[PDB]
Amino acid sequence: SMVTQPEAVDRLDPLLRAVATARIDFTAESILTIRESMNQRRREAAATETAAAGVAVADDVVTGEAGRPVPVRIYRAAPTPAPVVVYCHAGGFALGNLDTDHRQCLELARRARCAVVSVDYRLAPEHPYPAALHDAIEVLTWVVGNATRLGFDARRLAVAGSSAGATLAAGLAHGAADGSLPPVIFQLLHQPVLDDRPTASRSEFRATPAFDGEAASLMWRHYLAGQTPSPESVPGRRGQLAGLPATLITCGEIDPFRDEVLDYAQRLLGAGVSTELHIFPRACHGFDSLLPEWTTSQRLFAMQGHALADAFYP
Repeated sequence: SMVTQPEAVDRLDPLLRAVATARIDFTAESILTIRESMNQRRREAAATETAAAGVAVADDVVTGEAGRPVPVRIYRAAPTPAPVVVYCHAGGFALGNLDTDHRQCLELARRARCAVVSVDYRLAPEHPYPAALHDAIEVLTWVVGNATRLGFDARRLAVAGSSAGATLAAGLAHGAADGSLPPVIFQLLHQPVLDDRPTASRSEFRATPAFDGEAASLMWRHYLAGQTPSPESVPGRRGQLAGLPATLITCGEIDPFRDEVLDYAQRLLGAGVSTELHIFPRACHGFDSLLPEWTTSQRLFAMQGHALADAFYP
């Protein structure tokens, strides 16, 4: 009841305030209930979105050695061979599927003139770290290994994500930098989850609408499942950032993840990584999902499109 009532709503744009009316509950029991309602709503909305965008969409599977595939959704908005982004959706490692960030994927493909391969990674708490990261790696390897047949330019591979999906994208970026994975020329990290260690903004925004600091604590617990955090599970704990791909990193200011975003951006810059950073005013976590037509959400999409397009078409 009162626990669900959100804090800091006065600090949000009135248009966003009208829809950001509830805190999330990120307990395991609540996660099950959210999956059902969120997935039903997003399935319904995704078809309308595809009809409007004019971006070709195809669902496929990357089937693994052990006999179950990782599903993918492939978005194509450029002729073969197209530069390609491997994308991981939001959802705090516990929620979502190919419909969750469908709008974001459509916007990236169209505006950056590229292909996007969105990863339907396995979810916590049932499949904690490193399951989703393994799935993302599997998809990235498949994208590159099959680039000719799929119509991709493997020399122009970017990684991208939102929130917990950006955590996974940052893992792919690290694998490319350390030579464990094929080269990656750009990473796009929208409102990324980066650090299990508490920050001032996590405490300040303990109870903001949509996502908050209390949920962030539960999120890390479900994902780690008792494993000790390390730079491999927690990108913000990586000491040396030199050699990571050029980065676009973005976040709303009324967001528990804001400070870890700022810390990470300063460290990327300090390490000599070319970094574009934006903090969007009067916006909470998930602003572009809550109100995708809002001028601020549109400015985010346009910014992302230009960042990728400049990387892909210098």
